[PDB]
Amino acid sequence: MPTLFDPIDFGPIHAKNRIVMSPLTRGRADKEAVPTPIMAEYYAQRASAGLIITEATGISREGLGWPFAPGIWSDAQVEAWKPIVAGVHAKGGKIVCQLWHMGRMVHSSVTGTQPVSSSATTAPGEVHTYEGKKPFEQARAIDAADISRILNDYENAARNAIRAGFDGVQIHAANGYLIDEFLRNGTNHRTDEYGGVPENRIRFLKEVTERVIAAIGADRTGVRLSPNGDTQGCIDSAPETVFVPAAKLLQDLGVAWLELREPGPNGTFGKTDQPKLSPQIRKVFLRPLVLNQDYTFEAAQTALAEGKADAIAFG
Ligand SMILES: [Hg+2]
Repeated sequence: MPTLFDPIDFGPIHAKNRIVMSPLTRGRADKEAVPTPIMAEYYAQRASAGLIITEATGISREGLGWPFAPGIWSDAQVEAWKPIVAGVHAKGGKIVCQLWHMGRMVHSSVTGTQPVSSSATTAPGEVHTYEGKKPFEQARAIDAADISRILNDYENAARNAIRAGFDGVQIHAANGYLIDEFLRNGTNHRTDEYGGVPENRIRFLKEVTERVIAAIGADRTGVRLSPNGDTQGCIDSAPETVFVPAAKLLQDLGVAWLELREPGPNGTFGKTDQPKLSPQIRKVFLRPLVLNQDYTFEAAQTALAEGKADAIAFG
């Protein structure tokens, strides 16, 4: 029965309503990925929304390949977010920081290093750089040390989020970035614990999630997933083999909520779940499920009313 105007809770986060502002990568931060004063206003305007998820924010330079994106590994960065975050709260808002490791979707001319991924692969297309576009470089496959470091940067990133004042964190595990790369058999060829069976493709996610929930609480922790990707075109043959278990695990670990990004209804009047994911995921994940599609309001108001999701994302 709920509507977009009804309250909802994300763990301890008492969201005023069921709208989620989840911005695309504005890209207006400085070259050291420190937020800037414009960003205060950009975020403060969106305070009316039940909850705000930030633009995806780097946990590490290695993982941040997008020019002028912000991050949150540094003390400087934390200090910059602070006023931005407090701006939002002043206006009675809620806001949660989105944790990005781009994986293989970066260029070493920006990260200063070779792209890292679950396995040594090369993404298709070109990549943006402060010098304009370029051929993707092959990646190198993460090893145990790397993993331990990456895991470090995620935990630090979350902790730093809470230091700046975020009401929580969302682990970005979606859109063919680093965690996604591990989950997909096509991007993951490892023969260690982290590869092979579905249960192993899942391990990397588990381990990231575990650190984070250990660090600030499963009740302040969300994950974003995107089985058919972030874009018109793709359709995962059998998303129940990995993604459902993924979700089941997230339930069990205590995770507060789950955004599920899915390239948006194809007509105007075209269907909401087309790919009928939510019912599969609802089967195993019982807390709030956010659907993020590129959505007209009427469309949103629908899904929510049709039971498909508990709140809806826009940007
Ligand atoms: Hg994205």
